[PDB]
Amino acid sequence: GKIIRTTKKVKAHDENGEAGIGDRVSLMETRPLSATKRWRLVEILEKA
Amino acid sequence: RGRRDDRGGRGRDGGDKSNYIERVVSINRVSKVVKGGRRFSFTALVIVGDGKGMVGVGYGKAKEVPAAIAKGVEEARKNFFRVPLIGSTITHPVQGEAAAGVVMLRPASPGTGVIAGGAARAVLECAGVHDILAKSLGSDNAINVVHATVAALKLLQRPEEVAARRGLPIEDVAPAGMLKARRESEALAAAAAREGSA
Amino acid sequence: GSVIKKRRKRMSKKKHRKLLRRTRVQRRKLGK
Amino acid sequence: MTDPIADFLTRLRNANSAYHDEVTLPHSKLKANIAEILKREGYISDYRTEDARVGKSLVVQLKYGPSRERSIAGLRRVSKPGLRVYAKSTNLPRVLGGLGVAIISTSSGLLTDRQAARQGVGGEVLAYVW
Amino acid sequence: PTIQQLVRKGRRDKIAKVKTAALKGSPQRRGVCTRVYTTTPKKPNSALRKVARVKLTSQVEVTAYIPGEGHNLQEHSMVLVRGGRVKDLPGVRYKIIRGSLDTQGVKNRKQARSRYGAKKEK
RNA sequence: UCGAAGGUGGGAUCGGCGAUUGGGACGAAGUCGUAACAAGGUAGCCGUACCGGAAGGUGCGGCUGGAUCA
RNA sequence: AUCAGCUUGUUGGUGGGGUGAUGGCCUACCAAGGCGACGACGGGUAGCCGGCCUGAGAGGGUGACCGGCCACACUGGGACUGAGAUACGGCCCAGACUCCUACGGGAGGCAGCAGUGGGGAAUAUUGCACAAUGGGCGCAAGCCUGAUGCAGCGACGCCGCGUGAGGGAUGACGGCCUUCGGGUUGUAAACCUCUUUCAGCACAGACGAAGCGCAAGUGACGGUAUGUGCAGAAGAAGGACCGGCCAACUACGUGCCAGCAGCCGCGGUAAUACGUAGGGUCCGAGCGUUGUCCGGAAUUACUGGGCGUAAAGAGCUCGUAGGUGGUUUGUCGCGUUGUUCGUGAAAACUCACAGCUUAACUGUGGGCGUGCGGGCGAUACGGGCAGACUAGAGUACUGCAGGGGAGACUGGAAUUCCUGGUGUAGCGGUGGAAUGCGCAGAUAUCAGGAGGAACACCGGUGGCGAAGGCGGGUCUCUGGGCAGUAACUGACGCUGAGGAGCGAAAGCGUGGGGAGCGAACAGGAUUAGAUACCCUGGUAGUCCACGCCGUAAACGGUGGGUACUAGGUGUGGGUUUCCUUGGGAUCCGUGCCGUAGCUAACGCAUUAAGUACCCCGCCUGGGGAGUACGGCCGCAAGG
Repeated sequence: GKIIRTTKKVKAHDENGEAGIGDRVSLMETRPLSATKRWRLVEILEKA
Repeated sequence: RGRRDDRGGRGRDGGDKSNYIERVVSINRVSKVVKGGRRFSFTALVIVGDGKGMVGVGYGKAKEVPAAIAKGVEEARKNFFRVPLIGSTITHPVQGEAAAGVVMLRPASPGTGVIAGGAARAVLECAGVHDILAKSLGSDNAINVVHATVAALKLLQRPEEVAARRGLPIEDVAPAGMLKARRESEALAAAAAREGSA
Repeated sequence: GSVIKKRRKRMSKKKHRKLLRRTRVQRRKLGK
Repeated sequence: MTDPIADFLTRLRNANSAYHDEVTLPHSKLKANIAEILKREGYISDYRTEDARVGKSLVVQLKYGPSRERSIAGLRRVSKPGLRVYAKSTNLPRVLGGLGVAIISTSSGLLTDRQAARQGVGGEVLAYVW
Repeated sequence: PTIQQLVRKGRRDKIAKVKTAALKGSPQRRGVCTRVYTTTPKKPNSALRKVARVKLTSQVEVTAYIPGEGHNLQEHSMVLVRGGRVKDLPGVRYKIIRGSLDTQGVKNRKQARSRYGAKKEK
């Protein structure tokens, strides 16, 4: 019953390089764009 | 405990009032080393009670077995103990502990039967219960499970007592199914009681 | 508690120490 | 200081076990709601909130019987940090066959088990007292 | 204990504790018997116990006990060894079936009758 | 171009057997002593070092799970 | 993790290529990442699931039948054909094997249904039909179908029925006990009526087919099921157990034998425990044994355990990830919760009902499907974000106590040796002695000198340090604690897997030093014998400098933090109100006694082993064994 905090190192696709390290980005599932790049991000919220 | 069936032309067997229910749980000869050998004595853990739900616990020490049983009868006679019920059940799930004796005494729907091990089965078969559901956790003994069961029955209380402690009008203390069981058990008390008057 | 447990344990320990005295040499060379 | 409410109910078990007349506490919102529930079920007599060193304080007088005997026959924190126990509506866990009560902090505030049953909402437990 | 310590690692059962190493999880194994010598038990129980060590088909070397009054089996008999327990001789935990492939049932056995393999009187 | 099997090569790793040898468990009963339990006849035990046919003995520091009370 | 790093089409980009389709799927170039203590890469085992078994449930075990997916078809590669391919009864190649050959070369592939050999404790007939249902081709008739439908075989399982019923004695024959009266078998039997299911022999004989068919017929099962008849108690009971748990006891026979036993344990000439008999008990076409699993086992404890002494608190700290978080306003709706939609195939499971003479069995209708996804709602609590606060935490200021640590310089008493006096035959040692030092001038005493180590008294249940540990003095450098004010910061806290550091004594390396004590080592004595105690001598060591090592009864046998819970009396540090040093109150420390509560007991008891919360360590019967194997650290001993 312990509410475990778990992490998930997904991989994601920026065409325009809008995100940087530390950001609060969104995600959305896509077609398999390469070998485990299955997410693209729209409407990045906060930059660093 | 042998050779009890007997017919005597003497004064009296002194059979009289208080035909209670009496159960002898265990007897283990207790030895004591003294200079030049062993002195054997006897311990009888005596349960007495009536089918209302009053229980005794007696502990007899004597160097004869019916003497120890009779002393346990007189000691539980000296020390009775009131157990509160609902119908012929128990009120609510308890756990009793006598220093290693754990016993869980949980109620059940009627018809189920007294399900307990032999010491707790003795203390509950003498008492006024017919359908509860217990278990003896730990200590694997007779004396500690009898005494733990009686401590467990000391952790019992009436629904009404709880209402009184909190200054609340019942209804407001119980839930409703158990109040309906109060109506059922007092109703059969009325039926067998008014059949008892005629 | 009792000292008997302690002494059984220590008997084992002693015996082992001796066994490493006598095999000291042998373990070095058979190992090397 | 790791759990606030465990120190609250802990102080009520100690002050209840040692025959005390009142008890003093650091006032907070959740302790005020629990004190209001134990008011409304009659396990404690009444509480008053003082101003003190820096903050407000909670002074609870405990309700005793016809002699020195106690109304709160126990406390037990169940929704403790580390195993916070959650409860759907099917079962607001019944306590002591129903004779005890279960302080359950649903989305409507803080309720008891019975109020969580009739009003049709669950979502926590907290400590349950008998 | 401190439930996150059980989320990390903890609370596994101990060990399967397998009773018999005959093999395969098989109830009885036929076997070639060798050297049927008779032994001496522990100190409160003094007698001569009629054991025979048997090479089970399962390639292992065990030592089984022969229950009953006497043994028809000599060297190189095909005895059908089941698993049992004899406390009394240390290391012998298998019992040879009496009334089997080679070793005949116990003769004039009239009361025990399923063990010891005695067929019914005509 | 790729490519299964085959060949050569030097390794990983899991085992089986091995003369001889170390210890271990059980046996009754044998030999040798008597280390421990009573201040067990030098209080015992821990660590470590050294020595001794064996239990063990001694040193250095520690400990009461030590005793009687100068 | 006794497997910690692996990866170079490997990670991403662009241009091509390929595909039914996205894509390092592929390729050329460019960039250099990516994955890992939420266990990467390796090793071991394993088809997965609806389910089944067990269980109060939570869970544990399992994946047989039936059903759903997956993988393979002698071993290993490959494509082709096609809407679609692991292509079981296709192709091509290479292997291993079986077989035919006129020696040139061919042929095979039961993990389809039967069946044979082998392996094994063990698992069935080389059956009959496409009548029914499914499938294929065909306009249809129809043809094919070892799918299926049925039959055979095995008490292999589950359920039902039978082996008779009613009468029948102060209780026969026989048996075995006996207190020699009798008692049991036993209303049981013989006998006397009665009834015959099921097997037996007769004659009749299905439903499954609102089917197919343009033919007139058609049921494999089948002359089966099932009816109605006939004869007559007529053909039909066994297995385990009777010391204790655990329903059920007596005699005879062997008397530590032969044997028994699930554990405890029974056998040494009076066994209710061995073997046989009577008798009883429990089951019954079965009843015992062995194996495998769940249960009881709260005995891996989420529900539901523990750690002073029973197994169990790392020697002690600091700190990375992690876990956990005081007061209060707002916002988000990730946790939580409410509701509705979708879904969780069928079967099973549970409830009701219907069908088969009943039941097992089968069917119909609910529930179950404890879950997951979508929409809408709630905002107490947890969390996120944005803020605010001063009680926790830390800092400043004023003091105060202290064998806290390191370096340097120095002090005296005592022991030993040295030189010189004075001076003689013993000194030393012991339970009692003897080796020993002496008579060459010892021990004794006086004066002087060397040198080393340890610090009498103060000094103890006392101080300080995280723990080891720390006491001659002084000086120099430095660490922590406590109180008071509240000036500042504003939750910066707690714990801490791995990790680094400190860590008595003994021991180790290199170089010094070496008075006393002193393992080993001698002699003496004691003793049966001392490789021991006791005595005389005595080397490494003990000391210092620089490093190793990492262990202890490193013990309060008690991990760290926090809040609370009657007191009484000592002593250590400091603030203040009152008498005026005495008491009071307060914060921090350390002891002795004591309630409540707790504990198996002893004990603990505001310095908890009490009441609760947070994090870590650790335990799962005793030996084997803190040992082997492997790795890591170490100069080695070893850890």
